[PDB]
Amino acid sequence: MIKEIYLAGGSFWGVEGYFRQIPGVKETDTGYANSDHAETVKIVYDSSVVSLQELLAHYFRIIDPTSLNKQGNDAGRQYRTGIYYVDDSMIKEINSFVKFMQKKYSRPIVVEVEKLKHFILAEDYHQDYLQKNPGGYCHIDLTLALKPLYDESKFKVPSKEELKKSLKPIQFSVTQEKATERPFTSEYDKFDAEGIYVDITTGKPLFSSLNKYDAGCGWPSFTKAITTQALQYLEDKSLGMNRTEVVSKTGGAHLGHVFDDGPADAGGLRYSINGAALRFIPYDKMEKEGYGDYLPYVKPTGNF
Amino acid sequence: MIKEIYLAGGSFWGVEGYFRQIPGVKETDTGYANSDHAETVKIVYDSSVVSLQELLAHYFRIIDPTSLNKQGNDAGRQYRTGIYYVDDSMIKEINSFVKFMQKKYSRPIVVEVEKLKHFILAEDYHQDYLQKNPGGYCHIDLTLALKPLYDESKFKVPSKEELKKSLKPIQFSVTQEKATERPFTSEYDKFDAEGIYVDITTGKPLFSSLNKYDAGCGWPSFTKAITTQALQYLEDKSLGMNRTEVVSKTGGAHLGHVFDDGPADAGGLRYSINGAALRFIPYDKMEKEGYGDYLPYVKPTGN
Repeated sequence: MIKEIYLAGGSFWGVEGYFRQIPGVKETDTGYANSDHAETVKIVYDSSVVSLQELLAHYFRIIDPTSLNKQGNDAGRQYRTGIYYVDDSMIKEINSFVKFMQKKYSRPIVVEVEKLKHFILAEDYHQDYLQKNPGGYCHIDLTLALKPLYDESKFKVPSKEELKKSLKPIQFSVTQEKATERPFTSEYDKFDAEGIYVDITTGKPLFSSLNKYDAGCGWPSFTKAITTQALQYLEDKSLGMNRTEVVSKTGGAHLGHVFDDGPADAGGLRYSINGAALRFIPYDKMEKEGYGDYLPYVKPTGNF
Repeated sequence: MIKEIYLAGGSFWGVEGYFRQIPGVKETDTGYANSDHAETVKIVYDSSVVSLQELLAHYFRIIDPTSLNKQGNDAGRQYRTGIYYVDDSMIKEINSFVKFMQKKYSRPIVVEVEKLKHFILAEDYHQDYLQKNPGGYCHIDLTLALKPLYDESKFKVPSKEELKKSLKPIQFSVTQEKATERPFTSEYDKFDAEGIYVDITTGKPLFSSLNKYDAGCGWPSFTKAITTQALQYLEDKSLGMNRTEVVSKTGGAHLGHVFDDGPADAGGLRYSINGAALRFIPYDKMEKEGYGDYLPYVKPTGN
């Protein structure tokens, strides 16, 4: 579904410049929200591509959530940090994520969470400012939007030969030879436990149990990727058809195919992925195995 | 807020060609919805500009809601009429509007209302087909999108001199001389009855009571126009400020100004309109006075 969220993180020039580079974002607008108005960027996005969880993850990545009325050298009430909603269904998701982020800070997070009550659209001069004036001021490092959102230092790919002895034949065949496991053979087919599905070759998270559903086609099926940085798409005319191949962006390993016959309310996308290409990690064991940053993708309104 | 609705009304080439011309529509996509799929167009729109009511009004305008599995010369299950939702909050509005339209047809309406279950995006060939291929087939008259949605024959404009005898001085001043009534002086300021507000010079509907709220600035305030065909906007550098002037599209009469400090949940627009420029018509008398087509704009549910 198309959704919208309002984020105030300092000078909206950099904030818009960052989020405009993120997949799933369909429209950005700079303005003044909630006199002493905060500089805010309106974010219109497709939840089937990028989740609210990832958007808030990006948001906290480019701000100091412990700083009051000041981001970088820009000080004042117009630079206060805040997350403003127009959709009341987002309230528990937003609150849970802030509580989630608090666990990473000794100092109390001062990002305000309020219902958007006014949003005054800025002049065309301020709209796509850094696009019109590339030499413009920008505290945020815009190149970060094209860089990993999470620590991927541990998700490096082994060579061809390590994988051949480490993986089972079906695992190597699927990931390294674009093979396809036979339907209903994977343990992850009829499976609904809470947790994340990880790249069996690199350990990088690819899918969440929250997006998993029964397509009845015999393969693990998902409505979306866990992040916008997980997958890459390739034209595939194999077997005399026209299909899109799904591959790990980091790994490069073959995962499966993505179709357009998924549940329409979830975006209409069906990610058909071989179970052999995935390693399931239970929610309870996620934090201990180093996947603490991916908890909100499993439980958007989870207890933190 | 940005919202989306799915409409199946025959060959999606014409359906998309029509709705792409309607203000508030931000994105259109042709595809196959709910094997036996119906030809459907995905409509992404801004509810602050165009309401679901107007969109459904346009939809019924370009289709035969009594015809089963056939629109024009296109026959088959892929041409069946239907309205598909992904937002459950729209269900009662859609159902109410279909019941509303039934009163205009002797034969039963066969347009199906279902929750969207699948939507398969059509190839780029079928996307903006009539835009790429202007000689393409199209049952719908696309010029209708640039023509009045409702009968505007009774909304004729008098010349200045008739209005000079018909209107009160303050009504003439506001509408014909761009004057501004003093704050809190209009009866429509503190006013909350259900109905529509029409152009005092033409009788054409401009605003709905459902979109009315108290801005506390002393003037009748609205979050949006009743239709996309009601208002026209003009740059106004009056009084050394930067403002947008609101004028009747049909009349041309001055109504007021539109600001961006409105309630954000309603779209963030504040339409500040002089009460002197408006004539209020109660919901109970709307149908009797010939405004039966504008009922869903007041009461989206219940019809």
